[PDB]
Amino acid sequence: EDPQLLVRVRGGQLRGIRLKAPGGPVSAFLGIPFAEPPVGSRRFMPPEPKRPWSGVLDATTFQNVCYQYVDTLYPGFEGTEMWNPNRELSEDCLYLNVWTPYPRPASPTPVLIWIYGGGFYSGAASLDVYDGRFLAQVEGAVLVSMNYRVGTFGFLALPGSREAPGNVGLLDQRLALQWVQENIAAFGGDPMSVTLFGESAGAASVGMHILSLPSRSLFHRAVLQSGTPNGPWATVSAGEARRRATLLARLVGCPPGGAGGNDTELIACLRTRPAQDLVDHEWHVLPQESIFRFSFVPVVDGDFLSDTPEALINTGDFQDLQVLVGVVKDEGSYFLVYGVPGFSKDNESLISRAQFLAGVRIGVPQASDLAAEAVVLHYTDWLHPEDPTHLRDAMSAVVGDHNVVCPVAQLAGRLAAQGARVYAYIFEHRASTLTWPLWMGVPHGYEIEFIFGLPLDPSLNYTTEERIFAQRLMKYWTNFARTGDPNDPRDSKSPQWPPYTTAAQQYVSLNLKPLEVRRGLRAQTCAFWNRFLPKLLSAT
Amino acid sequence: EDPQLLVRVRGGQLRGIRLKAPGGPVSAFLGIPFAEPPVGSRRFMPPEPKRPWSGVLDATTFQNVCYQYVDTLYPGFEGTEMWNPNRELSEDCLYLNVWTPYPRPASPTPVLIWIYGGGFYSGAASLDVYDGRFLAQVEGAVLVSMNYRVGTFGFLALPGSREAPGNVGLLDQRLALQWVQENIAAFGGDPMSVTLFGESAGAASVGMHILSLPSRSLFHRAVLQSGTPNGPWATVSAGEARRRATLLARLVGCPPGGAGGNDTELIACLRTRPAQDLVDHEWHVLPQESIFRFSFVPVVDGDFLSDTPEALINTGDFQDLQVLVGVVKDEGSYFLVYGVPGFSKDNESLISRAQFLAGVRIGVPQASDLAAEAVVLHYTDWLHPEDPTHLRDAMSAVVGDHNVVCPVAQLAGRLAAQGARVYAYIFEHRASTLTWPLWMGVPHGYEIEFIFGLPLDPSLNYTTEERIFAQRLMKYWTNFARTGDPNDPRDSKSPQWPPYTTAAQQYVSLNLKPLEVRRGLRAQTCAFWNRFLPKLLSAT
Ligand SMILES: Nc1c2c(nc3cc(Cl)ccc13)C[C@H]1C=C(CCCCn3cc(CO)nn3)C[C@@H]2C1
Ligand SMILES: Nc1c2c(nc3cc(Cl)ccc13)C[C@H]1C=C(CCCCn3cc(CO)nn3)C[C@@H]2C1
Ligand SMILES: [Cl-]
Ligand SMILES: [Cl-]
Ligand SMILES: [Cl-]
Repeated sequence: EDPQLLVRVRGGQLRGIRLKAPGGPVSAFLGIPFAEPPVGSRRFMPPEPKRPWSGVLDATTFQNVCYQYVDTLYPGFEGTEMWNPNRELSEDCLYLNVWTPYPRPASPTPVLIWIYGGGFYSGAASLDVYDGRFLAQVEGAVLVSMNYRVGTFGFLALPGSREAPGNVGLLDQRLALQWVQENIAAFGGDPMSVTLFGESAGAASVGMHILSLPSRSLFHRAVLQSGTPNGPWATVSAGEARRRATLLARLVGCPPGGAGGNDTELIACLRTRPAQDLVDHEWHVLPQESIFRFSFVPVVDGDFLSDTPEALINTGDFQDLQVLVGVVKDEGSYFLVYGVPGFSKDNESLISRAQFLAGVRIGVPQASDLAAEAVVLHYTDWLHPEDPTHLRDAMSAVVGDHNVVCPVAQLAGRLAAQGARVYAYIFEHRASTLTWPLWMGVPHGYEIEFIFGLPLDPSLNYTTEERIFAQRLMKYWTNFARTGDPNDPRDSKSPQWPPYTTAAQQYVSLNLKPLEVRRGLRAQTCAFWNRFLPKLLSAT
Repeated sequence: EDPQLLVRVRGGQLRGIRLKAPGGPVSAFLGIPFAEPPVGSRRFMPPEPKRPWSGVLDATTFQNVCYQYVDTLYPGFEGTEMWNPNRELSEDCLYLNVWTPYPRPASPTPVLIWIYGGGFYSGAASLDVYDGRFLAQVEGAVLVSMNYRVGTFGFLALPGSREAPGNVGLLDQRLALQWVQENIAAFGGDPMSVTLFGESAGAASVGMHILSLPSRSLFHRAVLQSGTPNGPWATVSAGEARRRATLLARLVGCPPGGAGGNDTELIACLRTRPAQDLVDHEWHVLPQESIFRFSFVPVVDGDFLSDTPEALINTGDFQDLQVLVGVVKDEGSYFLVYGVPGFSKDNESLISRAQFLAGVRIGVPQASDLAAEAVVLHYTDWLHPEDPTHLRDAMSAVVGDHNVVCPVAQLAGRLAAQGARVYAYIFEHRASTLTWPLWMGVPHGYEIEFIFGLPLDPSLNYTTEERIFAQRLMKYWTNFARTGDPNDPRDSKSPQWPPYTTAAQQYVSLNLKPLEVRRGLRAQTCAFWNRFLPKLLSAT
């Protein structure tokens, strides 16, 4: 028995597996359970702390993926399939993962926690691109990641019921976080240096921990990659949530025979439905044809979030908060091929003007005709109104600016203005090994592999500079994790990454070239989306 | 008694005068009556053709200027004073002026008819900048210009009434146009080739002639400099004319003293008022705090204007028409000094953000709160929103774009779409002798002295390049008058001035360098004022 690979946590004993990162060893504790499995009558309920077990629990592989819809967009293609579940689907899925260096470190080392995204309807911590060997090996970090319930299981809500209260997916994350307070010391990590980081819904989730009081004392610093809690997709109102829950139920059994008294009678019936029945109907509840909108997402309940994220980033006190936030170069491109007519990976998607107008209604489902028109106005080249290249790229900026870029800038701006230290970036590097067309640029989420150090592992066939690049990234992230500043703490010329400020609006390019400072993250456009358009949507 | 200075026209005989241009003599016949004096009971009435006279009418000097408001912005300043009346004010003012080569030309010469501007409230054909002797001597042109009634005298309307039908200043112009058909042959001009040109309200009037059938038959080609019949200031509805006319009456004591009367009674009361009382009250009737809005302008009466200029341009057939239109570099600057707080000729006029926002409301008086916010959204630099140099230039562009540039762009595009040959330009040269400050650039009106060839008079102190440049401009205009193309025909390698078309949106810049071809006349911004803002303003 290897004493490194065996740890005791408050619930009992665990056995890790020794892992061979390309520059030496690491200890992995995979599949540690942090909650009672939320099944049977616990479906839709807040998670409960895992009861203590006896014996030695085998922590040597990834546990089940939380039950979820699986995209069938391009069956067979690694571009999409790299993102699909890689373990069996199960409602029994509340498990986290821990990576420490081998051997267990020196003194209390800074802790990174990953929260995966996927529109709150998909994702798994067990994915290749989220493998924490490298950050732990190469930078001596303790890297934690958890599974949390998605779709209906995590976010179906009958607001104000005891029984399907909403936001239980975030409660899952909050429980994994509490577990790190209580247990990470045992692996080397430091409970007083905890940094969150996530991408998409993962970032929106980090956002939400920033915004929810009971979460604040469980972490110190935060990274939001390509996603924010404010913005058009990451929350719904209590009333739209009830509408969606009630309609979902009605379509499966639920309650039986048009009966509408007890919300708990409604939920009891839903708990009798096979998991696949729920997933089978989850898309049917959206209110219009759209993209970048998801059926079951965090709800503004007056509870986990005491007001909307918009209201809560305006009025917050954020003195003691260091944050790092950014976007990739082409946030919008995946979304088009996913759900706007005219866009594919197989041709190169030079659309007509009609397609672009139709695309704007799909990309901006909440828009009235006048709002839709405002959007067309800003994004059209009135000199070349039908240049199919311009149209294609424009349609991509609409979706990416509306959903990601501008809410990131809004977030950066409000946090800076309310006392936070904020660093911002834009990721413009396109991987040599990417298999999506050139027209798609750097799409949503293809910075993850470089933050995670995957271009290390040389059997992946990442170029030599991609490798150096990855190491820079890993430095910035872990630097930020340690200090609240991604800059090298004594570095002779690099240069600096300055804080983002409302006054100067500085943010850095992240590519193969050295760090370049820029000013105004799509400033004119974000003024359109963040100040003007809301005024025009309401009143219209 | 030169047989060259003596002429018989339908009404009788006239004697003109031999004048020295720089390059040789010209013949001028100034002060020719083309209508019966519109005084006494003829105030506000359509003009009547001048009755035949006997003897030789002395046509050797300019006649009285139509009654009008005299501007007092900078008393004693040359820059403002070159525009003011230079003969006595009088209601007896319907006179025209002809300039031809001396001796009178041997072949029928293309005729150029100039219509001055002045916001429909000021102007005279006798200003030094409207002197036809250069075009006559250098290009062999027959140049005509008329006085037409301005302000209340020309545009006070009780629409539907007999005694004040409206548009009577347009009718003054039309009668001068008829007089040209009937009589120009006697001076050597060709009535089969008549080109109208005008600036500002002069240009708006030219466009109104294009759009009114009884005017169309009297001319062949038109030139519009910095004004258009469509747009926010050139016309008013019948309702608003009636409300302004009735208010003016009330202010000068016309019910008399009691109620609101017949139209007949109100007009007869107005006719008893001295001219200066009417001039004195004409600004009193404007509805809002504004710039670039005038009290008494052409009314949409369903007679002269059978529908709005906007409607008429969207639906006419303009196949037989050639038009040359364009703008100066800084259309709005003068208006800022006239009426927007923060702007002055005596300093650089750097303004604060609050001033820019107040300015937008003055410059776009019809705008609702949200419409004004759209303007501010468009023109703010969101990276440097308080930059005072930027704000000052923005404030100028808002006013220039809204009132002149964009309405010009709309006319050029509608006319080209409906089959007109169109040429468009931007005049970018700042007179070496200009006395307005640098920040004002090339203001409204300041291309006129170049078109009319004033730089050819070496006592005015323009540079040599200015003289070369005036020569070029005169050729373009007279080439256009002769053929409907401003290009030099027996020539090549100039460059060419291509027609403005809706696909390519080509226009040229006119300055000391050779013609540069540019594409899209403020395209992004004009799509804003011309397509989006009306929808927003009507939805709001
Ligand atoms: N599956 C992907 C993910 C990511 N990026 C991908 C990029 C490409 Cl080119 C292809 C697939 C991707 C990043 C993370 C975010 C998601 C959410 C994907 C949402 C797709 N979607 C569904 C809808 C509903 O109409 N709208 N958009 C899912 C996952 C994690
Ligand atoms: N008097 C001027 C004219 C011209 N350009 C001038 C430029 C400068 Cl910088 C100074 C005076 C100018 C060109 C022609 C047009 C006019 C109309 C002036 C309208 C001013 N105004 C008054 C109002 C009332 O709010 N709004 N704008 C008047 C006249 C002919
Ligand atoms: Cl830059
Ligand atoms: Cl003289
Ligand atoms: Cl004089």
